[PDB]
Amino acid sequence: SRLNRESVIDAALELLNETGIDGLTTRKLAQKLGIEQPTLYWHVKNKRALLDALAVEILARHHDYSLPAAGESWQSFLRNNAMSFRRALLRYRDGAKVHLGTRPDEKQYDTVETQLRFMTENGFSLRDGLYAISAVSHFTLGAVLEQQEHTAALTDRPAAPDENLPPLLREALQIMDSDDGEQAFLHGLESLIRGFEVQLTALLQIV
Amino acid sequence: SRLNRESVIDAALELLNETGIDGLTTRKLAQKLGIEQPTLYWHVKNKRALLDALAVEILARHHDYSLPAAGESWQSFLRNNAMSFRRALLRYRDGAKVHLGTRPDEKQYDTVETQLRFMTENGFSLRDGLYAISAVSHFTLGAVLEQQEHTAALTDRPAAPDENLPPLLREALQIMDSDDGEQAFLHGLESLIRGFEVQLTALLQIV
Ligand SMILES: CN(C)[C@@H]1C(O)=C(C(N)=O)C(=O)[C@@]2(O)C(O)=C3C(=O)c4c(O)ccc(Cl)c4[C@@](C)(O)[C@H]3C[C@@H]12
Ligand SMILES: CN(C)[C@@H]1C(O)=C(C(N)=O)C(=O)[C@@]2(O)C(O)=C3C(=O)c4c(O)ccc(Cl)c4[C@@](C)(O)[C@H]3C[C@@H]12
Ligand SMILES: [Cl-]
Ligand SMILES: [Cl-]
Ligand SMILES: [Cl-]
Ligand SMILES: [Cl-]
Ligand SMILES: [Cl-]
Ligand SMILES: [Cl-]
Ligand code: NI
Ligand code: NI
Repeated sequence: SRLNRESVIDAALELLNETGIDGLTTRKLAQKLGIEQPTLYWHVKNKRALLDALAVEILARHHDYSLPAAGESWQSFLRNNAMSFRRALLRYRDGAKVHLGTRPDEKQYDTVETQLRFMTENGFSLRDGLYAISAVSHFTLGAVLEQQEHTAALTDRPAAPDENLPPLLREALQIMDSDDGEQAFLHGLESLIRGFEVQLTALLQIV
Repeated sequence: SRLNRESVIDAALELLNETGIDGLTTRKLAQKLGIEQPTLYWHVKNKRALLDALAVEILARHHDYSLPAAGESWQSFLRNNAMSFRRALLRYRDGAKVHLGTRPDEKQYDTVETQLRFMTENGFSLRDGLYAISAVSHFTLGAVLEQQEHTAALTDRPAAPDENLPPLLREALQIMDSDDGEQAFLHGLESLIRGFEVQLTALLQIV
């Protein structure tokens, strides 16, 4: 196989879809690529370095809404950015777990600087803007992680007795399982944005 | 060692603090307890069953604010409940990762039924109430997971060059690292609650 960076990342992503993050080993990546391990080591020093790389590439390839359009409202940008982030995390098995614990890579520096600058231009202090942005990121990841781990653990876990369930919980579980979490996610996103908006527009009023 | 359920859970929790969730094996739990594996197997069939159990016990022991006080506002309850959930998740190394993908256990059924009933009593439809509650849970877990995995991965990961950082990102990173994520978390929580409140009070107005 070719072993440029781009090839290795392709094979690692496919492998991730087949095995999830705990099955994503250096030994299995070597087998997928048709090489011995010492050969892989020249290219990929360890699991951490691979995962860091994957975290960036997943967004570089599938996170299309990383920047505000010309004249777009801050509220609209957060909306579009959260939905793009969610789609990119959901594209790969354990995608959100691959993101977790990263911080912006050099390759994302200008992107992430512009996001923060754009909030300050719309009235936010840096710290308030950052808190808004972070809250969107946290909420989005928590929702995707719950969905994805729920899915992967509902194989190991046997049944769920619809018999001794109390009535609202029974109904809540039907609701929750009726889609991919998308509606719950979108409803929450709107709440979060409006909340911010109240905060910003208050200024020094007690609110 | 004694091998009642409570003992096994104690030793598993200590082990979790020492090794994190990926180091929490059946073989190491046997060593900690001074027994052979076949002995442990009689008591604990697999890693999944152990983790499910841990997820419940962590909350049973440290999540004190699971129910509304007498006459407490819905907004106040969500606030107190989110802060209690966060504290309980943060008490153990990888605690939030141990929660992830679970769903309410029989032992929590009445607790979780009362939470949902209490929201419907305050004006929420069941589905709106559930969405609010879920958004709090998701946001809380995302914040705790980012904190905790950031911490555990900032050992494997070498430095972060304060040199070529753009100015707002440099400052945002100083801000973020200034505490445990608590302030960012609390600020976001308030936004989320106010958002809900706008939604509820709108009824059928366009809002
Ligand atoms: C999902 N969205 C809000 C953000 C986004 O669109 C990103 C992107 N590359 O386009 C991010 O890197 C983000 O998805 C992302 O991952 C960010 C993030 O990790 C982060 C951390 O950990 C620490 C400090 C900062 Cl300043 C950031 C931060 C704010 O830049 C966020 C940005 C989000
Ligand atoms: C953090 N807090 C909001 C909740 C809470 O206090 C719980 C608790 N046992 O006291 C939960 O189990 C929760 O922390 C928790 O874990 C819940 C949760 O997993 C969940 C899932 O997965 C599916 C359906 C339902 Cl109806 C629930 C659910 C709403 O009951 C939540 C409740 C939250
Ligand atoms: Cl080739
Ligand atoms: Cl090559
Ligand atoms: Cl500029
Ligand atoms: Cl003993
Ligand atoms: Cl015993
Ligand atoms: Cl009742
Ligand atoms: Ni991130
Ligand atoms: Ni849960």
